[PDB]
Amino acid sequence: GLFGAIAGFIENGWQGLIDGWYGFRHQNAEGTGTAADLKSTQAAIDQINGKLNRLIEKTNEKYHQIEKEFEQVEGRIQDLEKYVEDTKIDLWSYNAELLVALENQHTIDVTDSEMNKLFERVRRQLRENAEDQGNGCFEIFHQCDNNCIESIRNGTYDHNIYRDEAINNRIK
Amino acid sequence: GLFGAIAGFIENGWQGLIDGWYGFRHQNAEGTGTAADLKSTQAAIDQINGKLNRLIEKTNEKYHQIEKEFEQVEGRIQDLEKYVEDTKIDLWSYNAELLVALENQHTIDVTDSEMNKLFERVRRQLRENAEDQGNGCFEIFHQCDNNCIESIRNGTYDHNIYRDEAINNRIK
Amino acid sequence: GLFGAIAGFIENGWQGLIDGWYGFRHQNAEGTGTAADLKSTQAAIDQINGKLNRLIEKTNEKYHQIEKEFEQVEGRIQDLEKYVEDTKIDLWSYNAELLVALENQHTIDVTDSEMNKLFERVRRQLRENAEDQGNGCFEIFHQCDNNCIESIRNGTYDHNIYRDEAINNRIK
Amino acid sequence: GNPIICLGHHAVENGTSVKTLTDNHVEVVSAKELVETKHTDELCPSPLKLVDGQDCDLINGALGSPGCDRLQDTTWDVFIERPTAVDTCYPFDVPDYQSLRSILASSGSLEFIAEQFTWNGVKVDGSSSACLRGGRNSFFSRLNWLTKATNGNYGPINVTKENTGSYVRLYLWGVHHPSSDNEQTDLYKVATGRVTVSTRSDQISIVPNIGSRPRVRNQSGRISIYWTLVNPGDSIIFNSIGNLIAPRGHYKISKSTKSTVLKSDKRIGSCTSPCLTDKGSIQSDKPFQNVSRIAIGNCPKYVKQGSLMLATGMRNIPG
Amino acid sequence: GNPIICLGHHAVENGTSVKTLTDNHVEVVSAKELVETKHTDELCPSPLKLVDGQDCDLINGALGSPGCDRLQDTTWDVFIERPTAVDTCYPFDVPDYQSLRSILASSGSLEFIAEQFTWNGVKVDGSSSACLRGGRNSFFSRLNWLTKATNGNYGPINVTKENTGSYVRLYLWGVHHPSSDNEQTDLYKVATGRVTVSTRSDQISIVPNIGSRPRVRNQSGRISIYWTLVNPGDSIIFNSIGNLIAPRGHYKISKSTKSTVLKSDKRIGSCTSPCLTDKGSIQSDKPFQNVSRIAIGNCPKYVKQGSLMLATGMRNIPG
Amino acid sequence: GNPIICLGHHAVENGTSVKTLTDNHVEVVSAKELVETKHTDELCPSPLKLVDGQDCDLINGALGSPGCDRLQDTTWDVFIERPTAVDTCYPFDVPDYQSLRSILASSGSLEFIAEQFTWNGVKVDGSSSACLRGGRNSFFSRLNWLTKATNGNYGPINVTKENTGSYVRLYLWGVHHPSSDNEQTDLYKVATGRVTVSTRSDQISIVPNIGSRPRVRNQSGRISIYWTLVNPGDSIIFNSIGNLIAPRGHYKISKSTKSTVLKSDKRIGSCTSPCLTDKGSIQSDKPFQNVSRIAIGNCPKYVKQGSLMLATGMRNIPG
Repeated sequence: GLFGAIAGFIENGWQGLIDGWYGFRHQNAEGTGTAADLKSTQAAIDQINGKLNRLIEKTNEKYHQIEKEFEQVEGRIQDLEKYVEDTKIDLWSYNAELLVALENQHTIDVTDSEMNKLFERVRRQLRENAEDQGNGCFEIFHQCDNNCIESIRNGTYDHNIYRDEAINNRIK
Repeated sequence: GLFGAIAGFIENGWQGLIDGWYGFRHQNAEGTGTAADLKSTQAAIDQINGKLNRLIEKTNEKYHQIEKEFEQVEGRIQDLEKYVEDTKIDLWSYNAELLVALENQHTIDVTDSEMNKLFERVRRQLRENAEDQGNGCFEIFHQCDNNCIESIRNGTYDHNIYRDEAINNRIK
Repeated sequence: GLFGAIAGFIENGWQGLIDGWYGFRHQNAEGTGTAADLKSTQAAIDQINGKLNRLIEKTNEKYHQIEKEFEQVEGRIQDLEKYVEDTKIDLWSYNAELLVALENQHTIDVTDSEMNKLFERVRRQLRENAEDQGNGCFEIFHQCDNNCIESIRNGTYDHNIYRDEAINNRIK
Repeated sequence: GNPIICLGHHAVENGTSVKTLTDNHVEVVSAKELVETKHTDELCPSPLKLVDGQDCDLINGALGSPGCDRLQDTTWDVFIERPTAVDTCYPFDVPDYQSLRSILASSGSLEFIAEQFTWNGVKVDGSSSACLRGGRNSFFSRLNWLTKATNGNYGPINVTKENTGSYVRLYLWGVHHPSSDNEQTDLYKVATGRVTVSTRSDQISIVPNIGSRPRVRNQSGRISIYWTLVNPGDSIIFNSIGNLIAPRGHYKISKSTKSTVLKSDKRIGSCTSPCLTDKGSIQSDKPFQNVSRIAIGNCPKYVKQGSLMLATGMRNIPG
Repeated sequence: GNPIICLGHHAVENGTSVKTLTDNHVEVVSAKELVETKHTDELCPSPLKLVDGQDCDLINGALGSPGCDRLQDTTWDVFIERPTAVDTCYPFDVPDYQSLRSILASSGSLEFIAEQFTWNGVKVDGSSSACLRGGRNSFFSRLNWLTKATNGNYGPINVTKENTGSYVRLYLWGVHHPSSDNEQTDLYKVATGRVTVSTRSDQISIVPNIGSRPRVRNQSGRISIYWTLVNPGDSIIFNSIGNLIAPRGHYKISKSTKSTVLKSDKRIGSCTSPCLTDKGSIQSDKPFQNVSRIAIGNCPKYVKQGSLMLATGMRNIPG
Repeated sequence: GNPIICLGHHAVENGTSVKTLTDNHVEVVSAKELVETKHTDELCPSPLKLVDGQDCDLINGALGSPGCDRLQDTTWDVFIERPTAVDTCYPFDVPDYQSLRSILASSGSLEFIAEQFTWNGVKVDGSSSACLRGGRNSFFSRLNWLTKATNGNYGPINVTKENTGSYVRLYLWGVHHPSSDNEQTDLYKVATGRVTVSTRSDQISIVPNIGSRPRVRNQSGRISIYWTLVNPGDSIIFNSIGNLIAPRGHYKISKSTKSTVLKSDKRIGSCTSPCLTDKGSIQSDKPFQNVSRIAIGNCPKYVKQGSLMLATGMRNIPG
C-alpha cells in the first residue's frame, strides 16, 4: 500500500483482534492487554460499505431487446445483431474488470491509510514522552498504569503531566 | 482523505482565509496574523485546473447517425436501432458516473495531500526548534518576532540561529 | 506526487544512480559513496511490471464481423452499420485515454510512495541518533565509518550502540 | 524497561485473493463476489406476467392454429416459446416472420378484436385436412378461407374497414398459393388470383404462384401470411379477385410496451425473481452475471468473467 | 508562553455536495456541473446551414410536390422536417421510404439536374386534380406522367442515359397503380403495364397492380416511387410498355457528406450554436447532456443523469 | 562536521512525456507505447489460412465463372477479395448480394457437392458468348442453363432433392430475364416463365421480366441469382415452366465457423502474424492500434489515437 503501514512497518496482523480492525496492544507494570480502536475501525468500514452501496444500485432493466441466438444463417442483418451484442459484452466485461481492479487498489490503500492515521494520532498524543520503535510501537518513557494506557486509547492523555519524567528518561 | 490532514488532524478550515487555499496563522509577542501560502495553493489549483482542461476537450462531433424516434411499429430493424442506441447511452452514462466519482476521490486526496506537504515543509524548516502540537500547529521554543515569522513563511528561516535557545527551552 | 518526496523534498534525481531506482549517498570520515537500495527498487519495479502484465493479456479475437467500408450509398441499414462501428470506436478510444491517464497518475504516486517508504525506513533505524535535514538527508550525530554506513543500508544498524554519543552531540 | 504501546490491525487464518491494478493475486481479509453464476432452473412467475406457449409458438398463437386455443385473450410481460412447439395447420410462410413475431411479442396481447365482414360473392370458412381440430377439418381460427360461390364466380372482393377507435389495429391476412391450375380454378375460378391490401399511406399487392412444394400434412400448396397496420382515422381495403385468405378482425397494438418473448425450455416454477434468462431465473444482488446474454427484466449485466472479487477488507497478513 | 504557527486551509459557509467512490454526499468548497441541462428553444442558424422544410418533408421536396417549390436548389448541413408537413399531390408510397429519405438527407442538396428526354409514342406532362398548383391540375415537378398517344398506342419506351460525368446520379421515377381495368386501358391501352429500370450492375422490374385503395384527395390509385443510382461510366435504361412515371433528370449524390435531417418543431432563431437537438440548441462547454439523444453537430454526449458534479476544491469544513 | 546519509532516486538526461489525470505533459524516466502504428504491408499467410480471390470475387467464385476455376474446393480462414476482380460471365444480379457474400465467406469453403439431376423435357448445358472459357462459349460451372427441347416444349420441371445428410445445404440457382419476346419464346416457348423454389418451411417464386438492359459483354438480358437453404430432413423442389437457371449441386454450410472475407489489395507474404487488416498485418504485443477498423484475428483494439504512452518509471528530474 501507498503508506507502507499494513504489510509495511507493521510486521503483521493480529488474528486475536476479533472485535475491531485496528487496535492497541500495550505492555506496562501491571501486564499486557489488547483493545480495538473504534474510530479507525469505523472509518475504514464506513468507506468500504460506502463503496459497496454505490456498486449495488440496481439500474439495469431491459425487456424487449434483440434476438441473441439463431437457428439459421441469414447473412447481413444477423451479422449486425451478433456484432452489436458482442461489442456490448466486450465493453461491459472491460468496465467490470477495470472497476474491480481499481476498486481493490483503492480499498487496500484506504485501509493502509487508516492504519497510518491511527499510528500518527497516537504519535501526536504522546509528544516528547515516547519514541517510535519502528515497528508500530512507541516506547513510553514514563510509568503508565492501566488508567494511563486507557487515557491514550480514549484520547484524554495529557503529555504535560509526564513530560519532565519522560524527557529526563530519554535524555539520560 | 488518505492523508488525514484536511478533515483530520487539522480540526477545520478558515472562512477568513480568502486570498489563498492554505495558510499560516501565528501567535507571537507582537500579536497574531494570518497569511496565505502561495506555493501550496498554486499546486492544488494547478492540478484541479489541469484536470478540468483535460475534461472539456470537445471531441464529440456527429452528423448523420440513425433515427432515434419512431412513428410506427416495424419489428426487427427498429428493435436493433433502438437497442444500439440504448446500449450506447448506458455505456456513456456509466463512463460519466465513474469518471466523476473517481475524479472526486482523487481531487479530495490531492487537496488533503497538499495540505500535508505544507505542514511537512514547515516541520522540516523548524528542525529541533519546534514541536508538533497535534492540531496542525507547531510550538516554537524561542522568541520569534514578525520578521522571524515571515522567515518561516518565505522559507529563509535558519534553524541554526535559534537552536541553542530552543533546545534549552524544550529540554528544561 | 501525493507524497511530495520525488519532485518534492528530494530536490532532484541522480543520473549517476545506474544500478537501482533508489539509493543511499553518504558522507563520512573516510569519504563518500553511493549505493542502490534493492528492496525499494524491487517494490517499485514489481508493481510497474505487475501492471504491465495486466495490460497486455491478449483477449481481443474477432473473425467475421460486419463490413466497415462501402462502395455505394444504401440508406437505412448502412447508416446503422456505420453508427454501430463509430459508437464502438468512440467508446474504446475513451477507455484507452482514461486507462493511460489513470495508469500514469497511479504509477507516479507509487514511485513517489516507495521513495517515501525508504526515507521513513531509514528514519526509524536511526532513532534519536539522527536529524532530518529537510532534503532527504539525515545528519548522523556520531562517527559512522564505512561499516556503520553499510549497517544502515543493510538494516542491521543498532541505534542503542551510538545513542549516548549521538544524544550528547545533539543536545549540547 | 519502559512501557510500550503498539498499533496493529486484525488478520485471519484464511484470506481471499483479489486483483488490483498491479497484482493478479493479493490476499485480503474479506471480499465479495460481484459476478452472479447461479440461477433457479425454473422460470419464476412473479413478478413478471408469464404466458407459456407450450406447443404453440407466438405466430401460430396469433393465427389461431389447432393447438393454440388456450392462447386466446392472453396477455403477458413475457411470452415463452418452447422448442417443442409444432405446426398443426395448413402449411404457411411469413415474409419477415421475425418482424411479425417481434411486433406481437411487444404488444403483449393475444386478445383478438373480432369483426363482422361481408364477403360478397364467395363461399366462406373453408377448411382443410392439413389443419385438424378434434379430428375434423378446420382452419386458423382468426382467418377466413374464401372460395368461389357454389357453382359460380369469385364475386370480386372490395371490403373496407375504418379505424374509428383510438388504437392502431394490426390485421392478419394471407394469400393462397395453389399446387396446380386445377386447384386454382376449382377454388377461385380465375386462372390468376390477386390480393391487394391498402390503407391511405401504405399498400400490399400479391399475385399467387402456382406450383408444387414439398408435401406438408399432405398439402403441396402454401399460404403466405401478411400484415397491415391501421392508424386511428385511416382505412384498410381488401381487394381481391382470388386467393384472399381473409381476416376475422384485428389485434390491438400498444407501442413499446414492456413486453417480449423468451425462447426457453425450463418449467415455470412458483419462485419469485425480477430477472429471467433462457436458463432460468436470477435471484441476486450482484452487479454482473455469467448466466446468459439473454436476460429479461431487472438483471445483473452479462459479462464474460466467471469471477470478479471486490475486496472488502485490508490486506491479510497472518504470519 | 512560546510562539505558535498553525497551518490551515480555507473554508466557506455553504459547500457543494459531490459523489466519490465511497460516498454519495461529500461537501466540498467548490464544484462544477458537467451535465448540460438547458437549451435555447430555438434552432440556431449558425454555424450549421439550415433549410426548413416547413410544410414539405424531404421526399415531397425531392419529388416536387405543390407546396415544395421553395425547396428547389436548396442545400444544407441539416434539413428540418416539421410535424405540420402535409401531402399535396397524387397519393404515393415509397418502398424503403426511410432509405430514400436517408440518402437525400445525406447528399445535403435538392439541386435537381434537369435532363431532356425523348419519350416516343406517349402523351407527356400528365396532371391530376389530386395535385393542385394554384388551383389548377399539376404534378410532381420532377416527374413526368406519360399516357398513351392521343387516340393510339403507348408506343413502347426504351430511353437510355449515359452517366458521362464524375458524380453518382440518383434517378427518381415511379409506377402508376390504377384503380380499375378501365383506367388502365384508358391510360396505357395495354391491360397490364410493366416498368423495368436498369444499369449494368443492378435492375428493377415492376408490374402494376389494379384495384381499389382508400380515396386520397379523391384518388383511389397510387404511385410507387423507386430510385436508381448510376455510377460514372454506367448507363440507365427506362423500359416500359405502360404505367411508367418518368423522371425529368437526376440529383447529385455526394458520399457521406456531413449532412442530415432533423425532425423538430422549434423556430429557427438568430442565435449561434454548433449543436442542434430536436428540443433546441445547446450552448455549453459541458462534457455531457440531459437534453436529447437526438444531437447533431459538436455536442456534449447524451447521458441519463441530470447532474454530475465535479469537485474543484478541497473538503469544506466550516465548523 | 557529522556524517550524513541521503536518500535519492535515479534520473536520466532525456525523459519521456506522458499524460495523467491532471497533466498533459509530465516527464518520466521511461514509458511504453500502447498504440500500435506499424504494419507489415504484406498479408501474413500464417497462422490463418488464406485464399486469394485474385481476379474472382467470392460470389463469382461460388457460381463458377470463367476466371474462377482455381477457386474450386478451396477452404479458408480468410478469403481475400481484390479490387481488380472482374465479371467474366453472363451479366447477373443478386438480390441481397451482401447476405449471400456473407453466408459464403462464413462457411469458409468453396468445395461444391455435385449432384445428378434429371431435367425432363429441356435442352441442358446452355452456353453464351458473354461467358467465354478458352475462347469458346461457356457458363457458370455450377449452373445449368436449360432451354426448350430441340424443336419442342419446355417440358415442365418438377425435380426434388431430399437432404439425407447431416449438414445444411445451400443451393445456388437463378432466373433468366430475356431482352425480348422473341428470345423468351425461342428459348422457353412459353410467353411468360415462372420459377418456384421451395422447402417445407420457406419458398421463392419469380416471374421473369422481359426488356432491354444496358449491353454487357454484348448481352442485354440478365440472370438473377437466388439461394435456398435446406436443413437435414427437409426437401427442396425446383418447379418451373420456363427460365429456370438450374443448380448442379450444393455447398455445405457450416455455422458461425470462424471465417470471413477481407477486401485488401496487398500481396500475400511469407511473414507470420495472427492479425490481418486491409492495410497489412499487425505484429505487436500492444493493446491498441491505429492501423485499421478492419482487423481480423487476434488484434489490438482499434482506437483513434496515434499515441498513448504508459509510464513505466518515476518522474524524471535531472536538474
